[PDB]
Amino acid sequence: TYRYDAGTTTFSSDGRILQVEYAIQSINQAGTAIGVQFTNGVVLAAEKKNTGRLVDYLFPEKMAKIDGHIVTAVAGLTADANTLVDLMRTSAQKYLKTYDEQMPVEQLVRMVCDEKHSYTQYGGLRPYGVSFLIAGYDRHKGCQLYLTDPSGNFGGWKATAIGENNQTAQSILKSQYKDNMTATEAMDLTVKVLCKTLSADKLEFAVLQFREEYGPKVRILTTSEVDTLMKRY
Amino acid sequence: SSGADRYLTVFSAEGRLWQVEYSFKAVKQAEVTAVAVKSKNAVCVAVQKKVSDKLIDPSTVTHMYRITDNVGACLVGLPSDVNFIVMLLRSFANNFEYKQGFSIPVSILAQMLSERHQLESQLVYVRPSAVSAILFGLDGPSDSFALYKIEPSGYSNGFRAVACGVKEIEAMSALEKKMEDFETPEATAEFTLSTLQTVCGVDFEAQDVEVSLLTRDNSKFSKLPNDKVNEILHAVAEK
Amino acid sequence: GSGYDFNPITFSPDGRQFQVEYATKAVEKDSLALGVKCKDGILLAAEKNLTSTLLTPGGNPRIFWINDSIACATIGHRPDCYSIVEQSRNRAETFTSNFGIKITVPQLASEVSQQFHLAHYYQAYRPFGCTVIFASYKDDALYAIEPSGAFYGYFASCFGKNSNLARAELQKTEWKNITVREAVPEVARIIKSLHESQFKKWEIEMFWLCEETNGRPQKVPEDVFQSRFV
Amino acid sequence: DISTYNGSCVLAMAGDHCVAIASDRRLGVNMLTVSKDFKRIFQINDRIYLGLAGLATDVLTVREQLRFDVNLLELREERPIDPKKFMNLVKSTLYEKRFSPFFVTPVIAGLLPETNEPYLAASDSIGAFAFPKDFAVAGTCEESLYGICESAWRPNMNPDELFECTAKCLIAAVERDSISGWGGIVYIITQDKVIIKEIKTRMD
Amino acid sequence: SKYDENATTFSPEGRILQVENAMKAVQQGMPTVGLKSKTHAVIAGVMHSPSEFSSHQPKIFKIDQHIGVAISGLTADGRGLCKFLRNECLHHTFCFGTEIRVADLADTVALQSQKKTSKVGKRPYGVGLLMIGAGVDGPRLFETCPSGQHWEYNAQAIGRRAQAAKTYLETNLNEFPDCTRDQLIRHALRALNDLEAIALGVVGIDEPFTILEGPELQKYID
Amino acid sequence: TIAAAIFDGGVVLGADTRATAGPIVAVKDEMKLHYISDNIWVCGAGIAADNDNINAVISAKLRLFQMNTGLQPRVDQCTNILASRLFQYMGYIQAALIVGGIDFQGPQVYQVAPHGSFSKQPFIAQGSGSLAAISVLENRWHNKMNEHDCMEMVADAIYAGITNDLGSGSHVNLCVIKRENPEDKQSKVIYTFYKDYRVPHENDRNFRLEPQINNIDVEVIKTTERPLT
Amino acid sequence: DYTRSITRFSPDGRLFQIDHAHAAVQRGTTVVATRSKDMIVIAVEKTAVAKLQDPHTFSKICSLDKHVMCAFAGLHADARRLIQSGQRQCQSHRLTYEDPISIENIARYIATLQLKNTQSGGARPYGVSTLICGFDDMTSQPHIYETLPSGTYAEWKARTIGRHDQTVMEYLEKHYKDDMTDEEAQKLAIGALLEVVENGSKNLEVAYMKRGGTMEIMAEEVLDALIESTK
Amino acid sequence: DSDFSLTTFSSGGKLNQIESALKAVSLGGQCVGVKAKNGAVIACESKPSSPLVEKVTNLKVQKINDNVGIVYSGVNTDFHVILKSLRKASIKYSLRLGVEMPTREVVKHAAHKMQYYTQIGGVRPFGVSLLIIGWEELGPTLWQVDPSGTFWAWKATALGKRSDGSRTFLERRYSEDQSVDDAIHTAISTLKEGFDGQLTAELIEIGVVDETRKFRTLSTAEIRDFLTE
Ligand SMILES: *C(=O)[C@H]1N[C@](C)(CO)[C@](C)([C@H](Cc2ccccc2)NC(=O)[C@H](Cc2c[nH]c3ccccc23)NC(=O)[C@H](Cc2c[nH]c3ccccc23)NC(=O)CCCCC)O[C@@H]1C
Repeated sequence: TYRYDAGTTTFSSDGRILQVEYAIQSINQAGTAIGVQFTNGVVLAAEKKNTGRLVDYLFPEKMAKIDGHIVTAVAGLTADANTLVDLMRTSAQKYLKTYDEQMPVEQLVRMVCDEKHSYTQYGGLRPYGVSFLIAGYDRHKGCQLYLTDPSGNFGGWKATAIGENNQTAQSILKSQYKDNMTATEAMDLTVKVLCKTLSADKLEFAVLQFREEYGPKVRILTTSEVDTLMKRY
Repeated sequence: SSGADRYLTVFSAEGRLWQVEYSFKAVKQAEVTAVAVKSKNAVCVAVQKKVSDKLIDPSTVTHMYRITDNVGACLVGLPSDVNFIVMLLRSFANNFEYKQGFSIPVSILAQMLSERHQLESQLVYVRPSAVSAILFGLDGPSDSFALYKIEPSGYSNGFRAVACGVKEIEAMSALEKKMEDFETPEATAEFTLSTLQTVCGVDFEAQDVEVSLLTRDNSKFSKLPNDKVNEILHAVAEK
Repeated sequence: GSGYDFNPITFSPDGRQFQVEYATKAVEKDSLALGVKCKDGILLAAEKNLTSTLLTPGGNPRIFWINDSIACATIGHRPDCYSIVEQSRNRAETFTSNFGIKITVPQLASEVSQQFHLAHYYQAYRPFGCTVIFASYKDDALYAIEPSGAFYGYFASCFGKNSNLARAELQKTEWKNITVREAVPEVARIIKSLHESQFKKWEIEMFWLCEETNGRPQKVPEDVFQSRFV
Repeated sequence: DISTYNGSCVLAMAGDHCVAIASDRRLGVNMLTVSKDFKRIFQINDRIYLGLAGLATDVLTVREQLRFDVNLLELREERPIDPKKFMNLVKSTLYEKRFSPFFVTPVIAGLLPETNEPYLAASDSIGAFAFPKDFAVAGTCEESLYGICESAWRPNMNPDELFECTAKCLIAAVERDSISGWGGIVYIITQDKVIIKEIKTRMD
Repeated sequence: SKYDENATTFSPEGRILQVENAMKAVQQGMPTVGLKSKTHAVIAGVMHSPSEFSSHQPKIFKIDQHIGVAISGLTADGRGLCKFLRNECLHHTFCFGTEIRVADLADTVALQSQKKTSKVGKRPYGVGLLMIGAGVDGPRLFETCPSGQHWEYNAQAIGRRAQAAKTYLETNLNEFPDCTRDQLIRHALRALNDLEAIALGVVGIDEPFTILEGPELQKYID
Repeated sequence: TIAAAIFDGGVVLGADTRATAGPIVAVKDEMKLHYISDNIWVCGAGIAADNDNINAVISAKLRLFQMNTGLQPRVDQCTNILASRLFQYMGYIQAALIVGGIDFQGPQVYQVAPHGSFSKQPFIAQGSGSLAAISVLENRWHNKMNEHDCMEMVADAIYAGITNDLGSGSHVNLCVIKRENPEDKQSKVIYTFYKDYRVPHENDRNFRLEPQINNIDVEVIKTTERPLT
Repeated sequence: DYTRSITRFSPDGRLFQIDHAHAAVQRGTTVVATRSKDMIVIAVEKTAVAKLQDPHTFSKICSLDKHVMCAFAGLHADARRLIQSGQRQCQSHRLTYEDPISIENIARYIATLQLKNTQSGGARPYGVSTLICGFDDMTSQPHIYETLPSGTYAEWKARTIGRHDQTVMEYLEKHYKDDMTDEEAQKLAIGALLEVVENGSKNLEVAYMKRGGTMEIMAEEVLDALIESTK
Repeated sequence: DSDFSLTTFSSGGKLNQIESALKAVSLGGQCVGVKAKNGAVIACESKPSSPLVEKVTNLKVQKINDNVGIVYSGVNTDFHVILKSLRKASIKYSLRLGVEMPTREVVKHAAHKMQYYTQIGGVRPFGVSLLIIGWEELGPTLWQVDPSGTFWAWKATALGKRSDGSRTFLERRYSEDQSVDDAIHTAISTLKEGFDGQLTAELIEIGVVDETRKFRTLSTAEIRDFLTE
């Protein structure tokens, strides 16, 4: 009967999928996740959703390694973000299995975004209320950072920010982001943006770095590493 | 805010499944009360038997049901839902005996009914089956009388004594106030029928109540014939 | 029902299934059909208030064959009535396929109440606006399934318009102490007494499953009882 | 036959806190040598190596399905898969195809994460895993390796001695197996480094 | 009104308002009359004329060699029901080698429409049928309704203007049983007042079902 | 060679430890006795992977059953699940199993044939050495034999298979399902696994050329070392 | 599976969901496709990109096949799905028929995807208008089909989609010529987009497919030269 | 049709069915968790509907596998669904990988299932929040999984009735260097603050993952000892 159906995959008078717009709002009310693309790699830095003196910072709530060459930061619902992270990991491994090559970052982004968009356009199910900052490396586009939203729309960003106070982080990145940054410089910029738009415990970091011989490596900074990075700032 | 919470099994702003509680109300619409007492030596379930016409065959107006030869089920609630849960419990027991090779325990049958009520209270397209099920019987592996009560919510719990129906609250109060580790199956049956008679407020005759007294001598489920029920009722009237 | 009467799987705050009892009202609107378990058999009478005089007198059955030994009187939404009749025939056929024997009216009643219950238990279905009285003399069974799926065996079942007065009249007669042949005049008396004068031409479709029919569902011969009335 | 279609010779061996896993380098199409650069031993993780003896097809299919599985497990669990856990993963992968088995036999040579103990796990095509403490053998040279290693293996072989028997005990087997050989490669996984020594076998 | 949204929703008075809406669709169809005799059955229908230059859209259809249906309501629903009827006829001939009975086809149509009303998402057939068939069970006329029920009639009138035709049939109802095929066609034509717009399919215990239009019908227009 | 008999207070399962890759001993210390539950063990003949996986799957099924239902798995329950699973594979899963366990119905030994047939027997021998083992079991098993007598009998049956059957060899593993208190039939069903219960000395490698003569000279084409990271 | 009639007629005879998909297209960025006898030029307005946004490999222009260019206006993910289906279809046409898919055929296929979404229960319409252009053969005239969210497709001498479609289309009509050269078609598209772009060099991108060629993005230097020549 | 999500974003970007399920959790009986240095504890108020209830037949503190245990606050029946799913997932994990599912993997599976029911159509979210305790390489770990499928680790927590006051009480009374004994005492104290009337051993269930890495549900006797110690 669809009496209580919300018509999730239905346009609104303005031509917007209301469920996708509300998912975007949910993201904008979530912890800030900033991505900064430096010379060889990308620094992702997210605000943990679940913090407090009684919370145990054992795992990255928002940072999720997708593959040896791709890491992600989450803004919004960490649950459906985890679902899409599982799908992204499976897609990267399927690409590796098919081609014996690490999935190009844009293809993994396209896959997760096609999942999101399939939820926005078919099935009458709510969209994934998560925005991903997918940092990655591939031989084609070098090191990349992609911002993906619940609509399934993604774009490459040298630097960007999502979540709470994402506009302030974006403005700070515009003011201070420079090309050809070093890993240290980009980490400092991300820490500065996070602090200016918001504590090491609450914050989590992940540096993708491409070395010529070692390849692309994802390193999600632990509590102690993030504490050291914050104290450096 | 849409009104799905009050018509479907989705949570309301208070986090309540309104349809589950309304299925509790539908269970109480059965207009009958069942009192089950499980002693060390026996489990007696007595459910007052109401026939609305003299033209209805009384043998068909039942709330006691054979699920397996061992497991009985006193089902209180909407007669259609009671029939559905009788056949569902029997199918659960049959599937369990086929997969596992032995008769379903009352506990596992109660858990399977709880899972059905959980899928009713979680799947919005499935109604909560308005049946309070008192599953009972002698579990051979433990050689002890299992007595589980599964609510329309699916809230399944083993009970030393339980009640269902309209006077479930009063019957439960009487059970938890006067319960004992009765020494004989006759004592268990007397207590069950006395509790049911007291909470219902009407002196019962064998026709007016179905009694299943599963003992170790007779562990197979069976409604007590009206002569044994009459003897139990006389014993109740004896004191 | 303040919104609790549109979805069949929706309980009223009081636990009522409003769609189910609306189907029951559909049953109540229909002309009365009553089965009586007699000593020689079971007699299913069904009042047929011919809305149009052009209706074929020997047609528009309210009572249907389910088996060589099971008849099904129907009350209420005629589409649902025949849907349940065909589903009961299918249930009996599937029962024979699974078990090789003929289903019994109690067991057929349980299996068909399964479908009745599915109507208001799973979404996307409509409760069956019909009551079905399955009579079998082989089984000595007269089981009526109500739209809810509540099925009960009866000594004398009756559903439809004036079904309460019909039940009261059926109480006055010990059907199991009389044969179907001598129960036919009594059942016809009851139906005629409770018949509404709004219809001048009407019939009493009377089937019986008796020793005379060897338990077979047989429409009562017109010689035994003239169903036509004007 | 399809099991001998690609002649294979994989030989894991236990030393003193060090494992070896050696393989013939031949890719042969039955009696034809296609390549001498075929990789049958794959690093699963820093302390797990998988020598896949059998159909080069199934060697790559199972290596890449196991890489898929291990990469997913290490992403989800954020820790390297243990040699025992990878053995169970290989067993599951091979028995998932129980009715259409891979024509590959695995030989897992690893070091246990804590004690650095050698871990050998040889299985048949469908994951029936042995856990020899001395040596695991696989491939068309299976019986040859069994005999040579049964006589040759000694406890507590240091990485040098462990490599020496892996190489000798593999050379003897491949040089009796017509369809396997054409060079060998021995991965010596010790507690701190992996030494990949390409050994000269007969090229006939 | 609020209960008039689905064919699955009963109203508080135990009615399926969407079924009644499909019924009203049928009632707004062109006049269709059916008559039954001891040996022949006839369905005469005033074929709809959407325009003066449009040939009247056929409504008297040929289903089985001895069964014909006059569809009144949604023509596309009637055509889908006729495809279903052809499937049932084909399967009956396959199984038993004999022509299915119009009573059995009416039962299948009733079941199909009842299914269309017993499940959400599917809609009652806006079309109502007058199926006449002369088989082993004799000549039989059935009015199949969108609700999923059929009525066996000696005679019937459906669609617009149906009241006058129904009254005329009632007047001569007791005549029809013994009336000759030509007499039955004439009764159908009289009961069904619009000539070219009127088709008339006649079947008999012996003769197959055949449709007469205009000139073929002139011998009986009288 | 696998076997399992019932003694007074429990079941003694036993198995050789040889697994054959055709005519060659693939494994000399293979584990064929597999824990299904604390009260049920299954020894297995047939395809090694088939036995391993069927035993693991039924052990997982009964572990789930005991976790959810809280009930001790029954030997007849384990046997029924194994028989149904082996039957749905029409004998393709070549696992000739002996399920030995204890439940409320006492100690039970069942055999489950690969095709899904099953049977409760006081003593069973299955595998290529099943006939040599079953001779010992036939001539030694009696009602209400004690734990040690049944241990020795089942070990001697496995050893008969080891000695006489080429498909059987190496050691005799035993498992003894009993109750922690023989007097109490409601006492906890325990199992004691005797790994290498018999290690036939005459089956040990008697000789070994310790200074292994070797004239194969290893020539290293390439050596590359990497950190173990 | 979900099969709600998302797209349904309104009492006035309009499919309001198609109208909302058109609104989504309008909120999309402007594309202009122009044709010269031996060239097809698609000029798309780049969305306002900050200094922090990578301007490469995110153009609305795409190649459905070596002979089929595509550009879109509207929801980027809807258009991504349409482009994926269109490329799969071009390869499928090559598989079924040795011939490359005709521009009419591929435009029909994409418009039929949009039509199916307007007809499929539980499927939202594609909020995407697609300018699908190319050459059927070497001797075939260049084609520029425009497929709308409604699933209708029509060939155009020159067309625009997205925001400012009115203004860009008016410019095209005022400045179109029957036999424009490659340079003239490039200038037409570039000026038509220049009228409604804050910046010429930055906000504007161009991709041209010459006869017997594949999709070809304009060089920034050549694009700037054409922009300055137009102005 | 069924497969339309009844959990959908509202105008404010909030899944209102998620908040409704969290409310159901907040009326679902106080459950506490406390991470010790050498273990973790999940206690919970288990006040039966009646004294006639048999406690062991429906326990809120449950074992998912040998190393992971779980308690819940919320709807008992869909907690049992989640628990069956988690035990099945850990059994599948053991079958595939030969070890019990890691604590974090059990938590991620519970979170995935809850998120699934938050996104698929025809279903409501699970009305339970789970406190899952288990060990990991770095130490004991308490985890909370919400009806939304969002999981996160905790040092101490309360989920059910009066869980805000209980969480404040844990903030005040929880310390990092607590032992398993002290964690159990802290959990009992938190339950006492969140419970009115006499808080006895029969009214609470305690599960503990201790130095042994294994989850065990403390019996009523152990709980009595802790109350009286
Ligand atoms: C006494 O009678 C004993 N006999 C032997 C043969 C045991 O050694 C059996 C029957 C035994 C059962 C068993 C159970 C659990 C673990 C191990 C062994 N059977 C085997 O060991 C089998 C024999 C076999 C092979 N094919 C069939 C078909 C029907 C019946 C029996 C068999 N051996 C195997 O399964 C091989 C094991 C193997 C081979 N290479 C290996 C390397 C490393 C580890 C294990 C290896 N596998 C195969 O032959 C491949 C089968 C592929 C099928 C698609 O036990 C009783 C007690």
